[PDB]
Amino acid sequence: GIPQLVSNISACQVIAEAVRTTLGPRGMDKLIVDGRGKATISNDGATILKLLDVVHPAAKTLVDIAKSQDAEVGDGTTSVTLLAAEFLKQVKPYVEEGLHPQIIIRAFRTATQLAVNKIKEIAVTVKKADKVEQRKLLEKCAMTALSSKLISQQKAFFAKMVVDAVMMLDDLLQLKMIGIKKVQGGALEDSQLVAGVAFKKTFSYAGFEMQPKKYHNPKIALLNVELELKAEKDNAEIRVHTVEDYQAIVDAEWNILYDKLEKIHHSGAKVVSSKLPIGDVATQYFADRDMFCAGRVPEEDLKRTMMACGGSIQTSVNALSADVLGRCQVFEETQIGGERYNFFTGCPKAKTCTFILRGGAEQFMEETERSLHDAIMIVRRAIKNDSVVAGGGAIEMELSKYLRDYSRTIPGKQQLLIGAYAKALEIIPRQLCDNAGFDATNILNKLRARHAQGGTWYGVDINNEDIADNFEAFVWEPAMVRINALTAASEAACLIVSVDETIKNPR
Amino acid sequence: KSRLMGLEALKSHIMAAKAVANTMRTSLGPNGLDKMMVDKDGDVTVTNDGATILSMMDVDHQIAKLMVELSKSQDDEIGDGTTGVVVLAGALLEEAEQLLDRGIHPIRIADGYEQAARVAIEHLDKISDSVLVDIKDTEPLIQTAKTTLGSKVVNSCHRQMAEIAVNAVLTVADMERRDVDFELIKVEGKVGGRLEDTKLIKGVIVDKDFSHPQMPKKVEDAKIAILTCPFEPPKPKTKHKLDVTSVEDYKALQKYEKEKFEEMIQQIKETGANLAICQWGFDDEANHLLLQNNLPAVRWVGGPEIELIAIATGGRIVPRFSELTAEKLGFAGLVQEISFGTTKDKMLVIEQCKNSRAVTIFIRGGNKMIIEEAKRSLHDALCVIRNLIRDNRVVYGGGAAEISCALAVSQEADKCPTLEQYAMRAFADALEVIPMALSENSGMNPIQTMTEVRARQVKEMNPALGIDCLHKGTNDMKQQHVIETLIGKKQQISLATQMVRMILKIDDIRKP
Amino acid sequence: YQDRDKPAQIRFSNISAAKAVADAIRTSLGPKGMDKMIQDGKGDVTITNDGATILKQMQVLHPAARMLVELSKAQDIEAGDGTTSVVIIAGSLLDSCTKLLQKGIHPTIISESFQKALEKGIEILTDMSRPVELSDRETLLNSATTSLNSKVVSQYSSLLSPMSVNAVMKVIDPATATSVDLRDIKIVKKLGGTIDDCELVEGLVLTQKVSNSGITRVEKAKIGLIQFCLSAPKTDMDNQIVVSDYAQMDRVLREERAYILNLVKQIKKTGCNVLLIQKSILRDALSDLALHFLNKMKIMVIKDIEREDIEFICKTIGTKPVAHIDQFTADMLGSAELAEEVNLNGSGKLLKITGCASPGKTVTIVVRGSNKLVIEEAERSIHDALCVIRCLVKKRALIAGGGAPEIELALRLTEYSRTLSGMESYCVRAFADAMEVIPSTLAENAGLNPISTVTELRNRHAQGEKTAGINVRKGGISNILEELVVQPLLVSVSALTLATETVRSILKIDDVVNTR
Repeated sequence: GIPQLVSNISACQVIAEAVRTTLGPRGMDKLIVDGRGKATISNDGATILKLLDVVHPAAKTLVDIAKSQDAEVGDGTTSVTLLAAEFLKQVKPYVEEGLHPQIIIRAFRTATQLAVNKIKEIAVTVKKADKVEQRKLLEKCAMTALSSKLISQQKAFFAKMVVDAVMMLDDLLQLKMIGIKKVQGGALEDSQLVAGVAFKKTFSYAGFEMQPKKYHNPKIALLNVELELKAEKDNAEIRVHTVEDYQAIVDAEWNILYDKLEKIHHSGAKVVSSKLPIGDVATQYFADRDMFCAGRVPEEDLKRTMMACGGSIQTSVNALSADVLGRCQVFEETQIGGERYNFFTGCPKAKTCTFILRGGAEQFMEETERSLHDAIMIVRRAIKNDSVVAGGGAIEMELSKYLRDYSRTIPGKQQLLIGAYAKALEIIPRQLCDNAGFDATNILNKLRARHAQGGTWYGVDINNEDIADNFEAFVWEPAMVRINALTAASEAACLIVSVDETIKNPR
Repeated sequence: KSRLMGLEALKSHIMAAKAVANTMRTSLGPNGLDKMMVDKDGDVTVTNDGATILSMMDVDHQIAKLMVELSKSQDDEIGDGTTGVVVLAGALLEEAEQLLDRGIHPIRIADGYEQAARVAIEHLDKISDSVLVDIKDTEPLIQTAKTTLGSKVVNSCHRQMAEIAVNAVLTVADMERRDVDFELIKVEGKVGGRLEDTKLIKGVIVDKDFSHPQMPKKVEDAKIAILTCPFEPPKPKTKHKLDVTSVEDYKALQKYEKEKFEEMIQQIKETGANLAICQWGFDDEANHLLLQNNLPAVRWVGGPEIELIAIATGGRIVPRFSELTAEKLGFAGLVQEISFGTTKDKMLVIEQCKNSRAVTIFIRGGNKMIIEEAKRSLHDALCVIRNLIRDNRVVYGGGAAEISCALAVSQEADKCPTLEQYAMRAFADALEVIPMALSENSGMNPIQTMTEVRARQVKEMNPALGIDCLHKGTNDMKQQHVIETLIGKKQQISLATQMVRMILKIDDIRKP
Repeated sequence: YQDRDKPAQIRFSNISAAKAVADAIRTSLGPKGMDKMIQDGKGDVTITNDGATILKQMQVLHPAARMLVELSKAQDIEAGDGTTSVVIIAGSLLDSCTKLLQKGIHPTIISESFQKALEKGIEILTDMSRPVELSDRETLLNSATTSLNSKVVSQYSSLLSPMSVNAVMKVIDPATATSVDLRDIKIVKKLGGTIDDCELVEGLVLTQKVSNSGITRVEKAKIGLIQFCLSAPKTDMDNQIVVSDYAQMDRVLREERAYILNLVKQIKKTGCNVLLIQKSILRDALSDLALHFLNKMKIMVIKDIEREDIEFICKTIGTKPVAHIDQFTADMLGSAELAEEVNLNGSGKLLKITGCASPGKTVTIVVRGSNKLVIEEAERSIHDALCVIRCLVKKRALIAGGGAPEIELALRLTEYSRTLSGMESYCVRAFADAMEVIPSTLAENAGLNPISTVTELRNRHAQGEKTAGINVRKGGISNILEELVVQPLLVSVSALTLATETVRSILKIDDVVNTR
């Protein structure tokens, strides 16, 4: 009855406590080690709960809600977790005071719809506001994500690369399609942008002075054959006593590799790619017939090529034909930092691309790897929904005044419950104050009073310890995704408060 | 499962790292106390290497495991000052423990250390000094690295190894490019010889000899045939396992030999090949026929070693005798043999007779552990020459620049009105612990020795002076010519701060 | 190191013992500081914010911590203000010395480095301070009343403040005499009236009465202090009075008057017309028979005077004590132009004896009032304001309040350590970091963040001056020179002198052993 609910209030808070310091771009990291002893360190809240594997029953309720927030959005699942826990925290003293739990479900269901009516009424459409080209607006919203970082001096260069990566793709946008490579050496402004698929190309075997790097419409072959001479896959050794038999044995070792190689020429492959390495003996046969050979391709890069060229990856060589051979328009090789890089540009299905960073350290590319995933989604959700609201916990402060002022006119038990729903929304900006090292006392006390004075978009400035209009600063977040999160948190809490007794089959 | 939050979680991680700090606080510098390490096989090694300590330190605490990954990239990035990053990484948390009691969040300390690290890097570029500016020579380049090899067992021939290190780096990389590739230098070893018998080959070298002692000791022809079997009655590659059926088949194999010893040897001249590097050795009848035609060869060459010959020579492997041709022949300037007096080595020394992009430093020595100390001292010496060509500007090592970085940071603290100023003051006092430990390892007062230099850089003169760690004449190590690289002095304060920010951003560790 | 003999472990017990006393009173710093509870074993509970009463009610036992109690008692006579700040400075220095002892530094080397820091510290405060005109009573009036406005009695601070300036000015010359003694300032109080009536009497005012003397007024009186009691014969050894009949009983009643009148007549020869009797409850200080004979010789009866007031009267008219009548002479007399009792409605039974006309510089401020706390709390404001006026006589310089000079001390001493050699650098840098607790403590007490207030004020001093400080009135960083909240320099000088030397004293202790 009553005590089983209090056990579920605290059983969910420890889950929120596991990802409490991850809210915001500048959140804290954790260290979760699996059974094999592998180290996994990430600030993403969804990845923490995936590996914890909490066996508690009331804890798995929020895990199922977070997975739905990740499947649809892929970001912001922590905000669903901390808010779902705070709805249980503020109602904790009211549960033990004799109030029924079902009455609370009517309050959250009442305040949740009241938030959607206020969010849609306050969100502002931004398509061509202020007479500005959208390339500048997408650059303005993107550069603010890169400020206060190691690349703050040359952020304008990197800010222009993201708008070029999205416009090169079709109307369907996807964050996984745009791959990011890391290459150590060089300055920050020397970072290149590839519209097609590319790989590191660690192939350093023979095949020099031939294998032209230009092609009109080459047939990209995707194989998994190790064409090395002394390969672990192809070999021939027959132990006998006859001497004349050994000449046929050494000839059979070269025929296994060579007979399989003739299938590559008869199939029509112009640019032959293979995951396993290719020996210097096989590269010469490609060089004699004027064929391009480049192996040591990762398996992940070929999956981006399979979506780009439109072919298929075959393990066997006998099945190589025109069915799996893709096509492209511009296939050329570059010299980024002196290292070789092959890439296919202008494919029919060019839905993916590649982006190579540069710098004199391995860690400067790590922080850049994280910031780019945040700038792409802003451009992805800005064109998807022109009606958006201010970021930095600004939308959470609007509902605190509206729902509270609305609760002051709703007599009955729904008052303190919808009123407590207002104070429960203060957990989002309070964590941005703590997860950034700022004083949450001065900010929330100065931020909440700004709205009564006339504030409507003021929020927590993650850069400086002060308040700022996040809408004017182009720190925007979607209005509908905020509604999908509040509806997810309200459904997450209402399922817990709806439970009053735990039943377990004895096993 | 583990669960710990709040300040007690931060302080538990500080002491978890301080345990490794005080462990490596004594093996710092030339007077660093050695460390006895017991391997899993029962062996016992003694050394003061910073990279070897963390490799064998099997500490189960997860905070200590982060410091092991710090040493991975630091070997190729710095190499020499491996012990200096941990004392600095540990000293920062020791003073930061005072900041956590003051009521500061760890991330603001992570921000303040990155703020002070820039005040340190910019100060290092001010006091640097070019050496090889627009001068292509090895006279000042060999002498600078000659002093760095004194803290190892190669002190008896530290002058010989310094010339080999400079001749090898200048080969695989050009001074005009300022891009020194260390992957083009391979390090081998062999039990026997001395430190002075270390050779430098611009090409490939293996511990293999020719198939007959009367072969030509000099092969000036660019004809190297890489085969998988020798020019004789062939045999398999893994195991022969000979078994005759009966006496009738026994006399027939002798007839097979007379045809094959005549068929394969004459085939070497038709393709213009002279040197036939093969996998297995030759028979006594094969070597007698090659002496008539002056055709060298090598016996019992390994599998993966033959692949390396084709990389330096650019040739191809000829797996069968049917496709013998001139295209699959190797390229080289001169292939010779080097016999070290009475020690019957007879090595295969392949060279290109020009400035190639592939060198091999074959270290010798009468003991395996002595050569083990020359490998790390040579590999650390490559990092000295790597940064010098990439940055001729260098600063004074031996604890000279660490005090200079503490003053510029303390001088810049009064002009930084923010909560990170306490971190700037703590980052200043933490930089002084690297030289303060050298004063303790030298057996002197760590406090009396530290402040006497700080007054010299202010009251006596503005340039920076070093601490007399090796019990030399006096301070001002510039006179002693003890100078480390500038990229290392910047990378030491970078990876050390970057590791502290990685720890301060962690507040809980959980494992099932 | 092996270190079998552990005298350094004895020093940590001396640090942690003294560290606990400072940490206890750490939160009661400043006007906005927290209050502390003091419960007696009998159950008497009282809560107050006075920094001096907290330590006296601790009953300290450890020897290292017992020195901090006398340290506060030293600041009372020298400075008389800021007693709470002295123990935090001393307590914080030991916390920093523990970091130095862990590095392997001897205590004596730390002690000598602090002397160079103390000497350099006084000059940092002396040059930056604001010299003032000591002869200008207006400057002493403004700085004295503004300090009381933040105290308990702030409505009467505008009236009691000039009483201290005119009283100090009456006994101390303007900018000529540097020695100032507060023992020449008597503050008498009685029931009835208000604080608004303040009578600055140049003579002496006693809380006694003239009864049963029927004179009550002596013109041209020669006041002579006699400690000997005039009563019947009282011999400690075994004695007995010879009484034969009822007539012999009458002989003793008459002869007892002969023993008294012979001593009374001995005094009148020297012209002594007023007497003073020390307070003594052990035996008869004065008999009923002596009250009448002194009326025949016209001498006023004055008794029940505590020893603390005799020193005030000794310097008022130049009197001396006489322990025996046979040694009484005209040399140990005084001088008085007029002597009588002035019993007003609110002034109470007060013996107004004016007209010293002798070597002495003494005054008396008569403060009336109805309630106890009205007259009691007003007396503290006089002593609290007298000390600041006394502090400015020795040190004619003013400095900002709210921990402003402490940050200027820590900012410049950090750069001073950069120009030193030996083990003086870390000791001076540790001496400066220990001073950052006073502003961080006031920052916490004012509701602000402890570190953000002191961190930004250091840069405000590096770029500007020490004018910026912590304002407890408005609760934030503000130009305190605009707030007009000042404090004398001698409070900070003595707070740094007595505190650092006590730290050096404890650092000179390697072991303690109990004797018998």
